[PDB]
Amino acid sequence: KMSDVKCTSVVLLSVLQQLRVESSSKLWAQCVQLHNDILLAKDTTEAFEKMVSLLSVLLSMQGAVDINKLCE
Amino acid sequence: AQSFLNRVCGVSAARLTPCGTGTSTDVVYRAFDIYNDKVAGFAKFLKTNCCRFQEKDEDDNLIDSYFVVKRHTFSNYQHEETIYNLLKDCPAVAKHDFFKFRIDGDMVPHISRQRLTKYTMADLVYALRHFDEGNCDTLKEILVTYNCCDDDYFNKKDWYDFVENPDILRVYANLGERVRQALLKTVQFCDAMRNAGIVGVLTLDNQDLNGNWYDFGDFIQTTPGSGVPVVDSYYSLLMPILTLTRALTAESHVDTDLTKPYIKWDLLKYDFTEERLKLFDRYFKYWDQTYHPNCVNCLDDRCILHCANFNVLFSTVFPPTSFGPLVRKIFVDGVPFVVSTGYHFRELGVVHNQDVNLHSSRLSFKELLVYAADPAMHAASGNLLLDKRTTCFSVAALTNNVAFQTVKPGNFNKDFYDFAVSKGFFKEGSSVELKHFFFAQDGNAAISDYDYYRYNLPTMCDIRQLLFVVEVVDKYFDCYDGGCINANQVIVNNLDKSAGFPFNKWGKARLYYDSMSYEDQDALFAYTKRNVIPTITQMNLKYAISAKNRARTVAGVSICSTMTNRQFHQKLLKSIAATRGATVVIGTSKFYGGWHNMLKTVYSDVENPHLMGWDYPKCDRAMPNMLRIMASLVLARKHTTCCSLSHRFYRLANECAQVLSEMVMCGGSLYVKPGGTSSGDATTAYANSVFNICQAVTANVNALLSTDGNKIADKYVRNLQHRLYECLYRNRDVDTDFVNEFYAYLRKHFSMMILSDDAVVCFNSTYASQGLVASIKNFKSVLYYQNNVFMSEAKC
Amino acid sequence: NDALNNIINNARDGCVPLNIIPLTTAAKLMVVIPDYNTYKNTCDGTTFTYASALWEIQQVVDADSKIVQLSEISMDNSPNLAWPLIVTALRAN
Amino acid sequence: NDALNNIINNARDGCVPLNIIPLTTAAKLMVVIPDYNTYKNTCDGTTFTY
Amino acid sequence: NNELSPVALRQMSCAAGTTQTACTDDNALAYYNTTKGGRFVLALLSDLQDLKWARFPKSDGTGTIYTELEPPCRFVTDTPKGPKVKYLYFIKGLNNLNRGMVLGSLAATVRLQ
Ligand SMILES: [Mn+2]
Ligand SMILES: [Mn+2]
Ligand SMILES: [Zn+2]
Repeated sequence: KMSDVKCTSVVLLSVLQQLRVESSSKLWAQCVQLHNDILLAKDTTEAFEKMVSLLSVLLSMQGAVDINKLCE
Repeated sequence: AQSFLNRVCGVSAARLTPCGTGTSTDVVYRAFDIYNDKVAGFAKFLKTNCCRFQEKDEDDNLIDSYFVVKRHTFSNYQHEETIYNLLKDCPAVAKHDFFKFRIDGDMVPHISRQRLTKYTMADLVYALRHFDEGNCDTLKEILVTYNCCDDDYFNKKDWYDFVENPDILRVYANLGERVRQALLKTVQFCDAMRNAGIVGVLTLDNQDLNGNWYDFGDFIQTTPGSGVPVVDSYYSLLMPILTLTRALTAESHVDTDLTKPYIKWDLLKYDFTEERLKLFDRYFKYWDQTYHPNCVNCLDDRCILHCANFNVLFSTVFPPTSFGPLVRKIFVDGVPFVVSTGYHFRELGVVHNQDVNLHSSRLSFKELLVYAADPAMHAASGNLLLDKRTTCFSVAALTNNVAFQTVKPGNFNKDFYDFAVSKGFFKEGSSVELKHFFFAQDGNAAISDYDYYRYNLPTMCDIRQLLFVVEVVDKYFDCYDGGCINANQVIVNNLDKSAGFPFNKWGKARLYYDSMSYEDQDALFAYTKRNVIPTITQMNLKYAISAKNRARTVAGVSICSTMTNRQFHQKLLKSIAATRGATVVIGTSKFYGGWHNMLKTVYSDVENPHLMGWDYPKCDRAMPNMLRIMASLVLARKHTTCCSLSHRFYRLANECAQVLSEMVMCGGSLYVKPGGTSSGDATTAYANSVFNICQAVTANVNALLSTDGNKIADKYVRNLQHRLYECLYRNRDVDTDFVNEFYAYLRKHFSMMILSDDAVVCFNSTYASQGLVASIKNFKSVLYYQNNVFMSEAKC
Repeated sequence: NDALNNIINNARDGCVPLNIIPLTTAAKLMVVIPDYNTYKNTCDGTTFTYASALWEIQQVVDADSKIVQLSEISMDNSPNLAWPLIVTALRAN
Repeated sequence: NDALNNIINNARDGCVPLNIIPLTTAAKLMVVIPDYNTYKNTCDGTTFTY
Repeated sequence: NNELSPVALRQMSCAAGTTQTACTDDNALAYYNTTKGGRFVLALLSDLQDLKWARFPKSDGTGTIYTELEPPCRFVTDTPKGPKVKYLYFIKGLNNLNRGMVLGSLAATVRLQ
């Protein structure tokens, strides 16, 4: 579970970097901090909260289609 | 009882409070610098012939002033009284009071030194050089009794650390003026001894922290005006404290007083040769070794190191804008150019290029490469940079906007991870869990990691100790062979690697190893033997998997520096990485039983073996420039025939101007590298290896010297310690016999396995328990006083 | 080369340290500021003094390389700006 | 994950965050509710479930 | 207890002069040191007022080194033979510790006021 959430944080920051999030210095710095703290986290509660915070960045943009990517 | 107190209070300061038990002595654990025909070294002893009476201020307030009255034999009493009467007129002498006081049935002579501090200069030097956070009470008392800090400062954890809480530098700097006053009083005392015809050896334990001198029980009298104060051990042991406390901080003032504005040196002024000589005469007047402010004039590499140690101290006074490349306007095709025709090193002094063309017709390839690698043109053609993110001296901004480089997150391997979790991996509570990741970094990460060079401080090394550690390290680097190799004999792995700045704009190292013929490369390499080529080192963010979120940075050294350093060092480096069973295990494979061979060679002949590895915190960032220069000189010890003394010195100057104090190109702008290892140079691993061996040898030397030689049961180790002190602070030339003996002793009892700052030592445990070998605390103390870091024992 | 020759010809032998050429003869100064607390100390107002010279700001940008006006550098408006602020100034006379 | 699933479903159908959602109990959150269905499903009185 | 130099040494008999081979047969009191790397002369002591160069051969015989001397030091020593007014000379570049050893030996083997 903890390894799962860390790997999801890795892939989420990968897709954020692919979406030119690094063009926003504040947003990219916050994303980097969240991603590095998830990987350094020891419990699956703080890590999951930071994962929600990081995913909010992806959900905050219109560059990714959320309905299409949810094929289940 | 009360009569003895009144006798001590002779004609001044009647308000004394007995620290002992009346007319009895006061046993203290002080640090001395003894050398008397049986026992030698610099260790903490137990003084048992000393009565201390601390003066009190008005209204019964204790003050830092003690009347240290000691009883001694009649002959020593009268001898000390006579020599003091010869030296009493000197202001830098403790007020001695001589009297015979009847104790039981005889008038036992007494000597009352007046207005002494609780701890001597040796106590401060020992506390700063043999530091131990587990028990450092003398250092705390010294810091609190001189308003350096409060007792509440020590309640803060890591108050002593340099990487954590850099304010300890400011705390130690408050001892700087006191140490400088002690230096001035030492110079005055040496002048008094010379004029009065008193011959003796100055030691830190004979000078209190105010600066006044005492203990004349070992001085001898000669004809007045011909006296000689033997001060090598004193100054040598004080040298690490001088830069740690920044003792010469007052010299950057109008009247050398800490109440005036900083002396506004001429911006164009870079020489400072006269200022360095004036500083040396003011603080090291009787240092009986010729000091060359410019290291071009030094005799050999040992003299280069000796004078660079003084230059380190003296460069803390001069403005940082006066160091770096020395540039002048030259004309090519009649068009003016701004190129570096010299360099002003903080350690090597002023160095001028010998093949300098103020006018030229055209430059074909070699001068074009030199001027392209030269930071002179880029800095002159760039915008002035004031980067407040870092304390490092910014130079210029080459582009109109700052480049913020980020580190991408790692690319996931979902297939492998799913296969692993399919095989029962990464279970909740499994002993194996993912701890290594490609940690991402934001825009202001390259500059943030470059600011870690703030941990590189100007460090003055114990020169009489460093000159022996260098000989021991050279004995370590003896089985190898090295020297100059031609351009056709140079092996370059991965020619498609980046070539520094600005050569990365046009191609990799393959272009510059293909565009330059063997004669072109040989001409460029011979140019560096009589010229200095400052180079731009590009700071590159490392994109690799690690267990630490801190950004990793590697130094991209220019092809001009790397190509010449290859021709200068690669023979020795290949010899080092071709030797098996040696202390340095670079080039020794861990495969095919090579790891077993390495470990068996580590367990060579240790009688009571333990394994001990340590850590250098911020090794490439906090390594003193003196130790990097020592590393380059040890690597240059193989050039006895291929290079002249001028050639070796100019190669060292190129090393210092390219990989030690070069212009770093972090982001898109130039900065000044204060020092440390530019861990991207052609000798990174091997220079770090010789640095590691030097640190280990220094720790062993400090363990031997900071050991009670009376309590050393073995008669061979005791004599080894005595001769170690002799070869450090008494012998001036290399004692190759004792250098070999100490090298063999280290190999037998402190066998090492050295890579680039990673080391494993199989040490004699029963010797390190007895202080005959550095266990871990000597390493911690050596890092504290000679690396400007606190080596945490949890990393060892 | 005007100020460059002014400082080169003023040298003892035409040789000067490199660290002073941008500090004396550079027509443009770039200041990188990590926070507003360092901004108010260094680059206060539309003109400021540094390196024994007077510099007048012509452009301020953030790490995003977006032009940010001087009115936006406020105590309350600081968290709304990317913060390595890069202020570029010109030499005054 | 319940929180991740909630925010993902909201972004799929209804409200998306207008900024990084905080985890401290002092900072604020801005969302974009596009119709009454998500407004009723998420908001109830002075409380907003997200 | 930092002693100056325990178990010091004595002086040898050798010839010196004021310029190169100005030594007729013998005029000096050379102070030697039996260093492990070879015999080392430390100081000169002559009745003549001024000396500049001395010729003390090494143990090899073929190699004779001409030693440059420091400006003379003048003093009076009270010996059992009455006044012995010698002039002290130090070889240029001598260490301060060697000077201390030489002075200690001179003051221990010769009576002083
Ligand atoms: Mn003493
Ligand atoms: Mn004594
Ligand atoms: Zn060579």
